[PDB]
Amino acid sequence: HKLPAPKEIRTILDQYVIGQERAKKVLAVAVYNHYKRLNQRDKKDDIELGKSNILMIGPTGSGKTLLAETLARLLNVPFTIADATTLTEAGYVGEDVENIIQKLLQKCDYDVEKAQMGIVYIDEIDKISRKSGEGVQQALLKLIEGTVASVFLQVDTRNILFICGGAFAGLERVIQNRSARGGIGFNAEVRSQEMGKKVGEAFKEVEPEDLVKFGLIPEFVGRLPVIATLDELDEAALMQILTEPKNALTKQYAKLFEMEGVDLEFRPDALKAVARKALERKTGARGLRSILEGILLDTMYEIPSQQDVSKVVIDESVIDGSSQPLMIYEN
Amino acid sequence: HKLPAPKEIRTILDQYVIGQERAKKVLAVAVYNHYKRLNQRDKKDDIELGKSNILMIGPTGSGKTLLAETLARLLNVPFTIADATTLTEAGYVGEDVENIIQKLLQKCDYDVEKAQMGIVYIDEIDKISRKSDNPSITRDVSGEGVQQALLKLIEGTVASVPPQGGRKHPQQEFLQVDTRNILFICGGAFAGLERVIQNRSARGGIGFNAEVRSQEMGKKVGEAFKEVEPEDLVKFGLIPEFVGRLPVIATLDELDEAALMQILTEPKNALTKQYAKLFEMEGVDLEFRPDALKAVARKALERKTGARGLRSILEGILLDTMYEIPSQQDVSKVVIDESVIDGSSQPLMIYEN
Amino acid sequence: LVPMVVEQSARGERAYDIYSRLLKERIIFLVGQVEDYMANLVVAQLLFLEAENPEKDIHLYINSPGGSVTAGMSIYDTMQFIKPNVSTTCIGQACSMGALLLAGGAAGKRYCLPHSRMMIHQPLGGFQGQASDIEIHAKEILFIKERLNQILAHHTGQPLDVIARDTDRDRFMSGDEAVKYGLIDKVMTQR
Amino acid sequence: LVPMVVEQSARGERAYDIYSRLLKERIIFLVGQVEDYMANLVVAQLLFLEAENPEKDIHLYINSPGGSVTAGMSIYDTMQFIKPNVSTTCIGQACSMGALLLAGGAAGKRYCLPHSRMMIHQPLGGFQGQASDIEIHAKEILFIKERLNQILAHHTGQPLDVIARDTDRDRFMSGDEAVKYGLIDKVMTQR
Ligand SMILES: Nc1ncnc2c1ncn2[C@@H]1O[C@H](COP(=O)(O)OP(=O)(O)OP(=O)(O)O)[C@@H](O)[C@H]1O
Ligand SMILES: Nc1ncnc2c1ncn2[C@@H]1O[C@H](COP(=O)(O)OP(=O)(O)OP(=O)(O)O)[C@@H](O)[C@H]1O
Ligand SMILES: [Mg+2]
Ligand SMILES: [Mg+2]
Repeated sequence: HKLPAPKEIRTILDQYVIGQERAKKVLAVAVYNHYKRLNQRDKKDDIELGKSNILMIGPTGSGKTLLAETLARLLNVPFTIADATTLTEAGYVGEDVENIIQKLLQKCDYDVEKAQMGIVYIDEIDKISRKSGEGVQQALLKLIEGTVASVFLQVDTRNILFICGGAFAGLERVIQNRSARGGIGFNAEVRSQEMGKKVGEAFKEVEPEDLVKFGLIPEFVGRLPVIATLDELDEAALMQILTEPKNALTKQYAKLFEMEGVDLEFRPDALKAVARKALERKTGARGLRSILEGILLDTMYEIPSQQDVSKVVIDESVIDGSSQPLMIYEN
Repeated sequence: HKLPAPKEIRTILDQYVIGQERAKKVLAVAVYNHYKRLNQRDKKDDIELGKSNILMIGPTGSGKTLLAETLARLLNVPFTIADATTLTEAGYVGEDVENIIQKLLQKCDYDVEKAQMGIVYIDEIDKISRKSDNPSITRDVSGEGVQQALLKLIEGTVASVPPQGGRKHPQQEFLQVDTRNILFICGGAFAGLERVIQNRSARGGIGFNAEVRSQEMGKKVGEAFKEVEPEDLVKFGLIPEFVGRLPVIATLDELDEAALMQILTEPKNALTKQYAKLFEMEGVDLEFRPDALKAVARKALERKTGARGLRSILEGILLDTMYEIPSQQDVSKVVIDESVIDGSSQPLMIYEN
Repeated sequence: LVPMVVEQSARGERAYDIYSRLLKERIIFLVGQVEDYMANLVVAQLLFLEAENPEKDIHLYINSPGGSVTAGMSIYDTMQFIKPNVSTTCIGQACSMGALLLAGGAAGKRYCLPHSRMMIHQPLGGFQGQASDIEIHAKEILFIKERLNQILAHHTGQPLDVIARDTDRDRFMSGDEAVKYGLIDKVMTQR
Repeated sequence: LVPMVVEQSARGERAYDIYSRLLKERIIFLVGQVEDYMANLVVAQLLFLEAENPEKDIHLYINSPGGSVTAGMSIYDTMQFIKPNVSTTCIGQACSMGALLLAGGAAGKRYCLPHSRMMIHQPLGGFQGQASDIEIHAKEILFIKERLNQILAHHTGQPLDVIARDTDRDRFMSGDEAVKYGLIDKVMTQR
């Protein structure tokens, strides 16, 4: 187990994720404790501490998987990313709940040594919400308790850190109900029309009660002493991400034009406007794709029509939707 | 073979479709850049080649299915039209979510690699839409359950589709076929979305300085999807995370006056000509006067049933004539006029003698 | 007493008063002397029907002996401002203010019963004060009298000189006489 | 009688009077003489709408021949104190307090129907007693006259010397004249 200090964990992870450093701080120390504490408890006085499971709650395209991947990028121990929809009744109607342990057998390399420190992670856990449904939750909760169960190869379930993260739909509305409203007076603080519209109501402050109200099994809801809070996005972080990945959207756009032999010249100024379009559609980092894909459609239907189109210059007017691609066609 | 430009593909689509240039170019551009991905497999930091799955939407009779029909006959890669209604969650007795992949294999000779290159269109996507914006207490397995089941494939996964034989074997070495290479185009008529966007865009208030709008009307169908945004899709019932998976959103203007006057004859397969071809076998000619065409065009509008309505109009007019010609021989031709279409007149019958 | 009525819609049974039941059908009633309170209700109803259906045609029955000029202007200006056509059907009597609203209806949608009476008169006002105040108020009432004549001339189509002449004294007109004058378009006799 | 209206919300059907239904859309009605009881209703309505949506604008229709100065000030002071912009639409008459409340609306949100009439005059008062008491009350009515003129100047932009000159006697102003004067911003004619 890597087990670095919280400082190292956050700093080494920041390299690949921008904007999620707030939640990182919490998760950093969280996982740090779990490995260290359990591995070398040394029969601590009045041992009560339960597995330091951390919850993950963020909307779609919030970088849940990215934070899960970066967390598992340097972690030598296995991570065995799994799903909650794939799970069904225990080999009655479909897939059994032992498939999560089966994904661990692949990552652990059939090594009990690796199995015991397996960081079982799940994604989109919010699709089993009670309304199979609640049955999968209970059959899932059984393993969360740390009940040794083979898939066949015996697997150590004790000390398995759970960083499961779901894109809970309707989470803010439930925590919005808990929030109080303003009064009606001349010396009263009406704070807003609504309360979960300025900041993410869900990922600022959460208590186990709020999760139970959502419609989840109370035992599982009160099974994780720690929690997290993912920030949807940031305006500053949206311009950096535009060209941060190895095959970033803008990069790939130019690479696609380069296949024909055209350069995709782009202006810094245009970038700012682009961020606003994504912030308005409110579809996450992935959302930005649609904005430029449509904008480039004209350029993806002009460059082919005219050959020998050396490059294409995009200005702030083009992202505003008034200007037409400035073809730089020449000799 | 030579990665046809967007113009080189739209040319064939224009042969039949009349006015769907927005969608035709969207597919042309997508198809164009898609082909490059197959050839751009070099590990030169140009491998990601992410795909923005399109979600074709618009009123009925807007040539949505038609596009796939014509595109299926052009694409050099195996193209398979699909439906989101029949395939259901594997757990519950019924067809399985993976069977559609097998359909591509059937027309691809089970060459998984070649299959991967193919495309996957899914018409009738408005059906799977969640019962309500918020899930109901009764699981909608024939709905959002299938939506999530297919979602992972859209993101990218592998499918263990079986081979053509080998039943004896317990799992018969289920063929592994990639999904990230198989582009996805979601088609569908979003009946009711117009009201959603109508209120989302502006909620008619009251007062002199308000934004009072028609309570309920089916007159705004025309270009009713040119302001649709992912939020409105969610209201309709398309699960938010599912919406994000498909960034591009196409729009199909209901119809135009020129397209209705042109569609009767202009397209390769023209309703008028269809009856004329049948009339030829009978031994009569079908002369449609130019005014006749404009008359039928108008008639189609009241039905508000799409281009399909045109067929009904001609069949109604050409009912007594088609019932008489066989029993009433010596008919050289049957001239048509605008009055005939209107109904005031009866189709002019011609006789060589 | 106002009798109650049941709609018996598909959704279920809901009880509406005789006046509210007709309001759903784009009908508004103008009865009694025109005043700020009753006139304000008509305005509220007109605005409500506009939002409900801005394309349907509203119907306004008028049986009133007149009233406040300011109150009438609020109704007339409201009818012309909104997009829906406001039909008028005079029942009983229609004095100066009632006649203005009747004439202010949408063209071709003005009606009156066979035994209806329509009278057009000049504005009646009263005020007490010093000579300076009297001179100011006299100009105001004379201004209003000119505007009302222009309104009737616009809808009826008669020249302004004829309106001022016929409004000097009380002039009663029957249904047939009103059609020739231009105050209305058709006289409803039977279904 | 006040008619009933059905909202027919998604959750279920509800029945609201014509006035309550419009109140849901941030609309307040000022009808009749201004007095403490009716003025208190407006204040309560303004505060309630503020809590529902402190960002959405509010529309205050004013049809009144004036009234108590104190009651009017409670409304004017409340309109400015709250965050939402309280629009104003004259629907036919504002004599003393109606124009102060029509000209005390957010900039760019003061309207008037085509045939509305707006007046402005100095506050009238009545009191009897000893000479010492008369002198005390005389100063009070003179102080109020100055504070009221200052309010009009602020919202209209005209100098105080002009307001005092125009408020000595009754001055009637039409819709077009009021725009140039500064009392209102736009004259609503059609939708
Ligand atoms: N925090 C982030 N930093 C940089 N890129 C991000 C971030 N979050 C999302 N993205 C972008 O989103 C794309 C991948 O989306 P992904 O499939 O990870 O969504 P997701 O966050 O896993 O959805 P969900 O939260 O529902 O699991 C990548 O192109 C990536 O650039
Ligand atoms: N733009 C068009 N040009 C030519 N023919 C058309 C056009 N639109 C519709 N049609 C005709 O309508 C039929 C195809 O209907 P279409 O595919 O438009 O329905 P759809 O929108 O797919 O319905 P649904 O959304 O319910 O699947 C064909 O017979 C075709 O001739
Ligand atoms: Mg992801
Ligand atoms: Mg079809």
